[PDB]
Amino acid sequence: LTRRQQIAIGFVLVLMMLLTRSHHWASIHSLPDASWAIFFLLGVYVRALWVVPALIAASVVIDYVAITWGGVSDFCVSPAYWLLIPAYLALFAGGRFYARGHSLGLFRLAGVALAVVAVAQLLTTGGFYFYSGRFADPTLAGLVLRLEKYFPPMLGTFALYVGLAATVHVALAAV
Ligand code: B12
Ligand SMILES: CCCCCCCCCO[C@@H]1O[C@H](CO)[C@@H](O)[C@H](O)[C@H]1O
Ligand SMILES: CCCCCCCCCO[C@@H]1O[C@H](CO)[C@@H](O)[C@H](O)[C@H]1O
Ligand SMILES: CCCCCCCCCO[C@@H]1O[C@H](CO)[C@@H](O)[C@H](O)[C@H]1O
Ligand SMILES: CCCCCCCCCO[C@@H]1O[C@H](CO)[C@@H](O)[C@H](O)[C@H]1O
Ligand SMILES: CCCCCCCCCO[C@@H]1O[C@H](CO)[C@@H](O)[C@H](O)[C@H]1O
Repeated sequence: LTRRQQIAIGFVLVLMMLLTRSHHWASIHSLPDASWAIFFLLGVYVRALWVVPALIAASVVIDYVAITWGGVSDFCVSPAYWLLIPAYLALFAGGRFYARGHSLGLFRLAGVALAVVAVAQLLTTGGFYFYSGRFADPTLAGLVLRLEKYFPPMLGTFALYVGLAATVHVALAAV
């Protein structure tokens, strides 16, 4: 890939974040947050390590703007916010791990996705419940009710985007 193709890819990833990080799952009007799939897909495909911290930086300034200027609720922003970072890293590591084996991969992909997203969900949903300070008496039961509610739609968002990456790749492979 030329420098130009790299810049193009870079901008399309930042733009995707820009356009989707205000929706955790799909609505009639809007695309859901591509962020979790992106970090996973960076794990799968992109060797350069520096891209991950760069794309984290982008996510953070995007959230700040969305809320400061874009009129988006700041409900979700709290001391627990930084727990996004280990979730992003877990997803990236997930994609690295999936690429290591099977260097056919599909039923293996599903199992890897479910596990790696579950780690991200614990860190984020669990981080928020336990450390946002918006919950006076957080319990294990309470944690699990919330994982049960949020995991399916956020997993579906992830599978939407990773699904498409897969079908793009298999296509391009033929081509
Ligand atoms: C709603 C929401 C939003 C809304 C804004 C808030 C709002 N509109 O109230 C939107 C979509 C705008 C939003 C945006 C963001 N969000 Co938000 N958001 C959520 C969500 C889905 C719920 C908030 C919540 O927990 N409220 C607290 C109460 C109301 O809900 P609860 O604790 O679960 O309890 C109630 C429900 O379970 C309800 N209930 C029980 N059963 C049932 C059944 C039904 C049918 C219903 C409807 C309700 C219901 O009753 C309970 C009352 O005790 C959570 C999901 C999650 N927790 O994983 C993320 C979450 C809080 N958001 C998060 C983040 C980070 C963001 C962003 C800052 C960036 C991002 N995309 O990651 C952006 C904003 C910046 C930007 N735009 O660029 C993270 C926080 C991560 C962390 N702290 O480490 C979370 C935890 C998502 C995640 N798993 O990553 N978000
Ligand atoms: C939003 C704008 C996007 C900017 C993208 C252009 C810069 C690309 C840098 O190249 C990357 O540098 C790695 C460093 O380790 C190398 O391994 C490898 O050459 C490549 O992956
Ligand atoms: C959302 C992240 C998107 C990044 C896509 C650009 C990186 C290009 C990937 O190059 C190589 O391509 C082969 C087939 O495409 C892969 O098998 C290989 O593992 C990968 O390293
Ligand atoms: C701010 C985020 C920037 C993200 C931009 C990612 C650019 C893609 C990385 O470069 C390319 O990666 C392929 C797989 O590693 C290599 O096949 C190719 O030779 C290399 O040039
Ligand atoms: C059930 C999921 C558990 C997640 C593991 C908790 C990590 C350590 C707890 O410290 C947390 O560290 C974050 C950054 O270091 C801060 O954002 C947060 O305020 C702080 O309390
Ligand atoms: C039966 C398997 C063992 C469950 C693990 C023990 C922790 C407490 C369980 O939390 C509860 O789990 C229910 C399903 O088990 C959910 O429907 C409910 O919303 C949730 O709050």
